[PDB]
Amino acid sequence: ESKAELESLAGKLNPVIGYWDPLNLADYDQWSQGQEAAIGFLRHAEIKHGRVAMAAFVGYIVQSNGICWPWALTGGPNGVMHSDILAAGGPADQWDALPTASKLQILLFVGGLELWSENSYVLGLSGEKHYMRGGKPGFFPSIKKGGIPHPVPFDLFDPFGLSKNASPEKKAKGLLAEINNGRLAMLGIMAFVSESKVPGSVPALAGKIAPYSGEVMAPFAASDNLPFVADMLKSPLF
Amino acid sequence: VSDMEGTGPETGGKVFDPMGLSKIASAETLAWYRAAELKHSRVAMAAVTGWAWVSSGGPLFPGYLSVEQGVTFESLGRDGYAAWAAVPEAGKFQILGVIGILEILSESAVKPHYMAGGTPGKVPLLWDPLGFTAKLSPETLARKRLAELKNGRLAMIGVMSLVSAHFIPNSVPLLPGSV
Amino acid sequence: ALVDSMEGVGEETGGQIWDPLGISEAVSDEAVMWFRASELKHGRVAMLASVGYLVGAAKISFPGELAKGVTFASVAANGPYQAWDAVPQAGKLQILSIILALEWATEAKKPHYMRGGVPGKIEQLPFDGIQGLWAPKIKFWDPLNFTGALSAEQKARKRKAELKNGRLAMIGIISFITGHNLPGSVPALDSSF
Amino acid sequence: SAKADLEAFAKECNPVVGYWDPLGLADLPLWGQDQDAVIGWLRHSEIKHGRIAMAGFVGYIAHANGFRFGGIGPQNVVPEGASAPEVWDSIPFLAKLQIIGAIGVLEHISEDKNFLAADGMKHYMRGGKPGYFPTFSANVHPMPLNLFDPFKWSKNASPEKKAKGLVTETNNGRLAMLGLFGFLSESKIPGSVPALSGIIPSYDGDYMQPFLPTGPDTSLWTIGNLWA
Ligand SMILES: CC(=O)O[C@H]1CC(C)(C)C(=C=C/C(C)=C/C=C/C(C)=C/C=C/C=C(C)/C=C/C=C(\C)C(=O)C[C@@]23O[C@]2(C)C[C@@H](O)CC3(C)C)[C@](C)(O)C1
Ligand code: KC2
Ligand code: KC2
Ligand code: KC2
Ligand code: KC2
Repeated sequence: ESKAELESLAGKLNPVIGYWDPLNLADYDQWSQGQEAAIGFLRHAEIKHGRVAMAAFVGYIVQSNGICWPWALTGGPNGVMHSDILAAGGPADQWDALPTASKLQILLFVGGLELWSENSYVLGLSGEKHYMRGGKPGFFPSIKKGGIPHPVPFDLFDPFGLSKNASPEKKAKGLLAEINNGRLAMLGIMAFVSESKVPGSVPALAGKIAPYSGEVMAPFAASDNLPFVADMLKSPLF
Repeated sequence: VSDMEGTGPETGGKVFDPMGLSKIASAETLAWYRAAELKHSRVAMAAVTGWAWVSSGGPLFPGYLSVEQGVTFESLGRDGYAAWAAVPEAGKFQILGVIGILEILSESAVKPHYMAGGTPGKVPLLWDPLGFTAKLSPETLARKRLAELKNGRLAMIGVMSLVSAHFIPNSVPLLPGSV
Repeated sequence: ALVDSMEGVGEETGGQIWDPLGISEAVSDEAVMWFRASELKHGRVAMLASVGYLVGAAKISFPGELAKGVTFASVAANGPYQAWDAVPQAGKLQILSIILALEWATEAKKPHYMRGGVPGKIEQLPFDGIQGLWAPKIKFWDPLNFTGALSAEQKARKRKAELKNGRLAMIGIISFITGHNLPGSVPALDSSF
Repeated sequence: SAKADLEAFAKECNPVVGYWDPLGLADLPLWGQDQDAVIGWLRHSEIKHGRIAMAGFVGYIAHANGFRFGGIGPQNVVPEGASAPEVWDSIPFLAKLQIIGAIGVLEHISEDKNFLAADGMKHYMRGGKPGYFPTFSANVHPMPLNLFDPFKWSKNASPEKKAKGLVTETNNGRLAMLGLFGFLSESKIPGSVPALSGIIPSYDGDYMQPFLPTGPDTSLWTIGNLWA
């Protein structure tokens, strides 16, 4: 995009404010590929943080209320039940109590999705380009059209085609709602985690978020026997 | 000096010469400066790589160093200075003498001399016996020469950090006090 | 100058004659022919000696006896340096006599090298043309004619290689002997040789 | 250009990735030969490594799980329940020597000008098809079957189908390389391939030394064992 279009989108997201860049991060040229590339990267970062944050907000609400799945997570005569992962503690403790294979495969599945989004050939095959090259800032390409060898049932966005045949006006309105909901949901999820780590940080939630001891920004806990994990966790931090 | 290579985005496209040593440098003096820089950079790259491999824990040379006199590659130890102290004086003299022969061949054999209008750092034998950097175009070759200069400048600072950690103990962080 | 028209010039000294002291510049051309002949003879003798000294240092010897009482292994036992002393006298005399025959026959060729002939080109059949003397025509160099398969440029390159290897062996054999004499003078030689 | 052919071939292997040469080995002039010869060598090496890796993967499943012929043979000396690392170690020294020697003879036939010229083909580094094993039409004794397609099931296959087959060969060979060395790595650096943890047993010894341990020196010939 350009700064003018970014200002217009800000006006459409909140006409009272309009553009709000106190740091002038849009003019901050990072990656040395022009203001258009920088604004594209920032827009994608906002959209992706928002998507992950709203998803994690719903996940935190669902997991913190004792709504584990009925089926099991590990397989064998001694397998970690999802109920055991629930009983591990609060949601962050559930993640830390996951098996190492579960953690690795979750994060690597997400990584596969991320590189799939970042590749320009698949984006061009699905239409549009990389978000730093004029494409739509936040747009996951089609795992079907990319040409993976086996035919996948569904794409990641809109698997059942419910937003299909949407009005273009509804599409723009939906993207505005996506950005704003993500903007608020980032604060929501970080407020949950901040209440978990520092009690009383978010005054409204008092006694309603379980405590947590380990670092939340540490995907692998002490149970994860992998290279350097224990040495990394040896020294803690606020 | 502005048209001598080695400048990059790290300086900002300009020459890094605050003390003004380039002002008092002629063409021959500038060629000498570049030749010394290239030699020191290459030596420091080799020295850092060797010291890091030896001290880090990499698989060092199998077998004996001296069958008679009973000195072994494993027995020499992983401290760099202690290893260079315990290696035989014959071996030290041999390394130094071969390096000296190569230095004198670099000085004399390359007849268009880097001081007398030649390319600094053009040691003819000791480069690319397998011909890897033979088909590279001038642009990528200049890029790689700048890479040589940058990497080796970093290597010089690295090896001086190593010897500072060995001499002035607890001097550099990320170097255990012994060495 | 005759010094400007030889094969010994090599890139190791640039594309230029290696005469630091001007010895070739302070002499007439005849001495330059003598110099080239002696240089090549020295180089070839030196590489023969160098490979022989390495073989002696490795304690490698033929299966058999160098005389009726001594064994090849026995005379090689002490080492390459004392091996020549331990060789029997008659064998030393025979080596010296055959070398005398070689360096007399090669000298007695009338094109020569000092007086209008190629220096270093030993006549391939030294003992031919000698009246009342017979030899089996085993030509001294290339008895089985390897260099015939080469072109002129190939053998010119190999003559340059000959000069280089001969000079290197000139250094090497004296390195061996000096290392034996002064211990540690040439650190690459173990106490075995 | 050979690099242009390798460019297209990479797109066929995976159009999402395309060419992936972070080391520029195609550009490097190995042995001083030109880019065409170097790329021919690299493609031959890729296809051969892949072929041997897939054969090795199926051999791993056959041996470690237990799949042996019946009768007198090298099979009779390997201990029962022996893992895939130990079956090679347990077959006789002469069995190892003759297996490697037969493989060497096959490769000598592969790179020989004789068979390649009898088939109207050239060496892969000199304008030939990388990874093509010639028929034994120049071997001295007329040989019944050839290595590739011995029953000649692919006598009439389209050139497009053969090209797609070579594209499948390269990818499957690379993947089989990864899996076979996963099996190898799990036995010497445990917890390196997460899925194989607990499946592949540990092995003490040098894999890459072919003749260590030297193995039994038995004499399995029965009818006419005069050489013992
Ligand atoms: C906070 C603090 O205090 O931190 C401390 C800790 C820390 C950071 C560790 C420190 C340090 C030391 C450091 C960082 C030292 C750095 C050393 C460095 C940078 C060392 C380079 C070696 C390069 C070599 C040998 C390359 C050879 C390369 C070769 C032979 C080639 O190029 C060949 C070739 O490529 C060509 C040209 C053509 C291509 O076709 C490919 C081929 C292969 C044919 C300090 C200073 O103490 C500070
Ligand atoms: C992020 C999403 C995700 C994807 C896209 C994905 C895909 C595939 C595919 C296809 C490509 C296969 C073939 C496959 C196979 C197995 N998965 Mg897997 N998986 C994902 C997630 C998890 C989690 C969280 C766990 C898990 C597991 C297992 C076990 C072993 C179970 C056992 O222990 O009995 C097996 C055999 C559990 C485990 O323990 O893995 C070691 C476990 O907790 N997976 N998984
Ligand atoms: C955690 C995941 C996640 C959440 C929770 C979430 C929520 C919301 C909300 C609720 C607040 C609204 C209202 C909304 C609306 C739209 N989303 Mg959206 N979304 C998520 C993920 C993705 C991805 C991956 C894509 C995507 C898209 C679109 C488009 C398409 C417009 C078009 O077709 O032009 C519209 C209208 C796709 C696209 O192309 O966006 C440019 C696309 O790739 N979304 N999205
Ligand atoms: C290249 C040089 C060379 C040539 C061309 C050459 C030619 C001939 C010919 C033909 C023309 C005959 C017929 C002949 C005969 C004998 N040679 Mg003789 N020889 C050469 C070299 C040596 C050396 C180094 C030794 C030696 C010896 C003997 C002995 C042993 C006697 C014994 O058993 O004691 C006998 C009988 C050894 C020796 O003198 O032993 C005391 C001994 O060490 N030769 N030798
Ligand atoms: C153990 C080894 C081995 C394995 C595991 C293996 C697997 C596969 C797979 C399965 C993933 C496919 C799909 C496939 C396909 C083709 N193979 Mg291959 N192959 C092996 C060995 C050989 C040999 C020795 C030759 C050969 C060839 C061809 C040709 C070319 C046909 C033509 O163009 O005439 C095609 C299409 C011949 C050739 O010329 O290759 C350049 C040839 O000589 N293969 N091959």
